[PDB]
Amino acid sequence: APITAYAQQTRGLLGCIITSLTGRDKNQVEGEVQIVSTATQTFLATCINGVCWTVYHGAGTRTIASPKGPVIQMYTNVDQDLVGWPAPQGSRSLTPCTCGSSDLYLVTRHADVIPVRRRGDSRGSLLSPRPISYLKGSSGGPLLCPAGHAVGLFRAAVCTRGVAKAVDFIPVENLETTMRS
Amino acid sequence: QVEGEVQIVSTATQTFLATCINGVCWTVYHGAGTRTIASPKGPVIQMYTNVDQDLVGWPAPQGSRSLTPCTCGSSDLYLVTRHADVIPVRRRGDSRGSLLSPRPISYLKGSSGGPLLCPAGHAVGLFRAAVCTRGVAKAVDFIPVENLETTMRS
Amino acid sequence: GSVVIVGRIVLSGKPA
Amino acid sequence: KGSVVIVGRIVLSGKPAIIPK
Ligand SMILES: [Zn+2]
Ligand SMILES: [Zn+2]
Repeated sequence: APITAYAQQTRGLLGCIITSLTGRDKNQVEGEVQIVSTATQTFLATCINGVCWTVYHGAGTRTIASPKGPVIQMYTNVDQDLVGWPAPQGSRSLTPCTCGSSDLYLVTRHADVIPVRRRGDSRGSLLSPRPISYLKGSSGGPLLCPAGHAVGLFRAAVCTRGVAKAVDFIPVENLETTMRS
Repeated sequence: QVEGEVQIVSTATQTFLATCINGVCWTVYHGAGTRTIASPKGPVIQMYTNVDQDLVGWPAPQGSRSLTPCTCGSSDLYLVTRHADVIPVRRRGDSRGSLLSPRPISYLKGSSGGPLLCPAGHAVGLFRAAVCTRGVAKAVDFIPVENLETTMRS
Repeated sequence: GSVVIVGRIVLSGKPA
Repeated sequence: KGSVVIVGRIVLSGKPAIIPK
């Protein structure tokens, strides 16, 4: 079966700020990818193997709001640009890619999926380039293999005059390495 | 209101599928013929009619959403039927694919006009016809999305 | 006679 | 600093479906 995705908004600007300060979030959680926000920015967090992972450049050192109050990070790695929290109750986890494939599929915050060719263990190129603004807010989102398993997390676009030609990602192996230290 | 990319569609005599791609609602000429499509404001005229490719197009209706065309080059495809079943087919030529796993003919009936999807969920072609051996479909004809793209541009 | 739309399919399975 | 807050979600596990009338 093919990779298809939908986005749902669960919370507006004002509710997000309030929840940010109290750290207490009563909403029901569903899905594999969470749309995530701070005061300055919005990005993605991907659940893999029971852990909810995102980019350090987004979450910094922060807790995540949960039904029990704020939750502290389980993993933190400034160098790989990674953070992880326990996956929220109700989320569903992806599992790492174990096929060896180099045809990847990036899932953006608007729930579009875009083909990428793996070009090395941390880079891939867009088979069909898009303006950088199509990728804004997609940091921490998943790169998928054809069977829908996780190959990596989107980190940054590689672009040229505002057009994304390629993407840097954190390989799923860096996740295991972060978990070990 | 959630939108659909595929519409289930009917005439007096049959029922089949249409698929929205690039703002156009596309289906098979052998089903729609030269007909208009219904709307709350009255019938709407075909934007495109191409008897050779077996292709017709109308402006996309209210309640719909466009599928984006495939641009990876994959030959693992997925056919979506009128019951929302999905059946894997392997691409064999540019108009042709084989089901990984053959099905009775009735399983595919009423699905012409539906999409064939690449692994990314993008449109590779429109299901044209089942390729049948004694009531078992084991292959499919389809209209490659390039034809749709050409028909528009021309 | 026109073609009429009798139903819709959402490829992602997005609920109402 | 404030907590990170879930403001939405993306669901990969849904399959094609007929939209209920
Ligand atoms: Zn894999
Ligand atoms: Zn494709």
